[PDB]
Amino acid sequence: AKKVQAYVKLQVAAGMANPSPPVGPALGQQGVNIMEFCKAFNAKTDSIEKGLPIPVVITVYADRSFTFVTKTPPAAVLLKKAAGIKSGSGKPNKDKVGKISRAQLQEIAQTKAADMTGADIEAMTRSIEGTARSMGLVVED
Amino acid sequence: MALNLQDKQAIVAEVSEVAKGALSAVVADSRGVTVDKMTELRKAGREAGVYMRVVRNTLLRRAVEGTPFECLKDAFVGPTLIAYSMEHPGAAARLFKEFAKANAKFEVKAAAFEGELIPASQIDRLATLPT
Amino acid sequence: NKMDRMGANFLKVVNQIKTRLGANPVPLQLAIGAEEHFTGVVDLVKMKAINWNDADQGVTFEYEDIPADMVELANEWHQNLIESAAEASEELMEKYLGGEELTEAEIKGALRQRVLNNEIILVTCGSAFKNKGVQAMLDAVIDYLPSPVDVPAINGILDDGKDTPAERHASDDEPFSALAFKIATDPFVGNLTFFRVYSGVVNSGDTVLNSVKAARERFGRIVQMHANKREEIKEVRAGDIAAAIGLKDVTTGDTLCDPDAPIILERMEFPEPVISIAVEPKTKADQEKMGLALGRLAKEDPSFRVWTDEESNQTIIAGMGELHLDIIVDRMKREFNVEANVGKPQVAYRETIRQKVTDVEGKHAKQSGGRGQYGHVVIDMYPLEPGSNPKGYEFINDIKGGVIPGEYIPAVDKGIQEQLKAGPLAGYPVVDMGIRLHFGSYHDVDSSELAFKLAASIAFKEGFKKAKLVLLEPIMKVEVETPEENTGDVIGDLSRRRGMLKGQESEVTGVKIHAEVPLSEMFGYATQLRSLTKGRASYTMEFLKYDEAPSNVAQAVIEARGK
Amino acid sequence: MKVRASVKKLCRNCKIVKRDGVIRVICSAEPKHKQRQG
RNA sequence: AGCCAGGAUGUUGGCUUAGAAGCAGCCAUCAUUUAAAGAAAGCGUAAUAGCUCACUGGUCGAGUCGGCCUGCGCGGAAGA
Ligand SMILES: [Mg+2]
Ligand SMILES: [Mg+2]
Ligand SMILES: [Mg+2]
Ligand SMILES: [Zn+2]
Repeated sequence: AKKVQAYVKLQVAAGMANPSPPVGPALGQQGVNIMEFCKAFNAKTDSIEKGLPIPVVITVYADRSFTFVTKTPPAAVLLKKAAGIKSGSGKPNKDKVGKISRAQLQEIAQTKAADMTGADIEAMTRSIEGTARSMGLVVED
Repeated sequence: MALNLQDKQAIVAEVSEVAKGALSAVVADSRGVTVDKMTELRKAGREAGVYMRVVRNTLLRRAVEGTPFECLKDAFVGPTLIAYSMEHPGAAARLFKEFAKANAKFEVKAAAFEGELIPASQIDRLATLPT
Repeated sequence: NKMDRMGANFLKVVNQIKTRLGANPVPLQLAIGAEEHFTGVVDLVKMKAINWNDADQGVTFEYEDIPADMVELANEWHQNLIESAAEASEELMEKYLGGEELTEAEIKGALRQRVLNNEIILVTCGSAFKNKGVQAMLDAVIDYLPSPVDVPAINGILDDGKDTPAERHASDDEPFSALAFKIATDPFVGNLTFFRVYSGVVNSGDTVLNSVKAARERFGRIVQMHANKREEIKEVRAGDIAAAIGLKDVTTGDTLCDPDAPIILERMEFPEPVISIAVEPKTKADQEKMGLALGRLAKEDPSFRVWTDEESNQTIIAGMGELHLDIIVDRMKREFNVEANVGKPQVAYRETIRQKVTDVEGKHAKQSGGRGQYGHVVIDMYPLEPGSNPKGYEFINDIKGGVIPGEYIPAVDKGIQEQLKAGPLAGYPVVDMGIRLHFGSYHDVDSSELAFKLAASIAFKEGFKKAKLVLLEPIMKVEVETPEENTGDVIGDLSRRRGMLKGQESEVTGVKIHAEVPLSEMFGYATQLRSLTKGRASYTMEFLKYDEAPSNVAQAVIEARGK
Repeated sequence: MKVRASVKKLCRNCKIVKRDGVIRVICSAEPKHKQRQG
């Protein structure tokens, strides 16, 4: 009925499904178990982030099931796997904050234009460009 | 910063885009959702165009002073919130469809999506030929 | 009970029972009037209102005509009682739907059946302080609660179990079987064993076999009980609860029976103590008397355990609560008199290298001409990682330069144990030290091992000072369950302490929180938890791997003694 | 309450009222911001 | 001023990487998505929901907002 209903950002981005152990016990309100942890996410966690950050929206349903139009492959992962240097803020004014170039932007544009779109496909491309450039350091290209 | 000069300017700066393009829209302020409405206005900006000025400075007197030069039905008070999405390739395009489909879901209310028509006498949509 | 107290409502309590515990409850006796004007109760079978008399202390009562103030809700719940009782057999429901009113006897028997299988609980109302309702509850105990032979027999295992090992019908003819449910303390004989004879007969002086431990016990003085008071009885029949004087070894939950009876009964589980305290008598040399008192009180109560941890001299007291544990100390003050004040347990720290590696060495000029020998060793200290092995001592033999005599080459690891075993820094053991011998010196005549162990010791000492290694605290894996309303408060309390957290898990009847907390902190955590959760949380300790912690006490335990 | 000789608005929900001439601070969020005399 | 309400779905941030959560530490990061998006306001700040930094649209009919100087007042100001 109500989409998600519990919005808690306490889930490791991509990798292992439902990585509660690292995430910490402070968001225990959500009723996730071993039933909704490997239903749909387990079978579609390949073409988004293979070793990179791709936060996922649970989209829990009050219809006693779990399924929705899940988010497309993250730009956070696009600009972290096409870069090489996975760094960013915190140490952005001291050293490399990651790489950002037109190639990563084109990759994310041709990749993350399925569901993570905005006021244009090129607007989601500018989203990936902001998620790659505003880290604090960008490759010159 | 809705000052006198900025209003007198943006009234014409928003009448121009709807007098050069297609009809615009308006969306009230009743109940917007976090993603259900935000990504619906996203898809609105996506399909309608990247030049639409979704802002609203549609005061009744400002409209009657600036916009009412042509298509004087716009001068009528827009007593609801407004989000304008014009359309490039013809009249009654995807933006009008999205506005008409938003009056009942995926937004608060679209104020019936009356729009701007150059004839201003055809209540029916631009499908006059039966074919 | 306490129907006299204000706010009293039978209906709300019934609904709370249904909603929370899980049982579906059938009202038996409703209540006439409010809290102050509690005249009595009305039964839903005889259709009589047993108003009790105020002048005498509830002994007499007067039956009335169940006035019209409650003549519609009473009928409704009486009908619900009939319908609920009819769910015991098809013969009840078939006549019930036939339009005829069932007789009271079959209603009572069908209810007794439903109580026997535990589908429903029968709720009676009354106020002991107002001397009302007690006779009716005892009456409903006779009418509805089960007698020993009103259920099938108890089961057991024989010779590691069987298809049907024991189905002992409670009777005066079958061989004796029982269970010692409770142990008590008598200062004059030294024990008091409470037993229920499930099936059999035993008498004064009769010998029995303690089936679980396979030994012989003589029943010296079987007695019956009236609270503290004791009344001698010659014999105990089946289904009777009695106390056995003359038992000196039987623990709580041990089957006592004649030979060729069930070896093990189902009573094999007890809870785990949560609160752990230390105690020390004011005069320190009353330790033997205190130890005897603790040993007796621990043998009688299986949930109170006394283990004296051998790192320190402290006696460790474990219990279900601070109340429990202080009743166990003032009781010692009053009976088997000893005076003792409780406190906090001490600290069992360890050590890990702070990622420092070198090739340190040690050397003493042991020669001096006359002595005849000397020793030197070149070692290499390193850590592995915090928690990969159970055997913290790691040693990969690699001696190349100056290879020592070949009869005790692998024997240069046990001599290193006497430094790693205990006490290098402030009397606390060390974990994860790795030694790796490359060079040294000797002479193959009689290279004294005990004075070669001095070189290794001074090498360890030098490695320690140059290493600047830091203390490691004990940190365990607590796991707590709680209703999904106190999650915030429990997690806030762990966060206020220097506690890590691990698992975002929600059960169906609560939430399982997992947290890593120190051992010097969280003393008396359970009572604070009960306070902040309305006494509805439990926890456990899994003794997981130690973790680093910034501690101002870590150096205060060695700067107390200085260098 | 507080009878300090210098009352101030410690947060955003404090209001300055002048009952009986005396300048008071009344806070409709947390009662620890209640002061008496200007 | 009063009322009809709207602030991300790349965003456990690219993050002190065991996230500290579209509003802990934190670096800074319009982040198109705008009647709005600050990666920080009081609620749970460790987190949702439902009131919401900020901001505006719709209503609604004449003034409103803060500072600076000055006069005269107010509290601070309780003794035999
Ligand atoms: Mg003055
Ligand atoms: Mg004065
Ligand atoms: Mg005074
Ligand atoms: Zn205040």
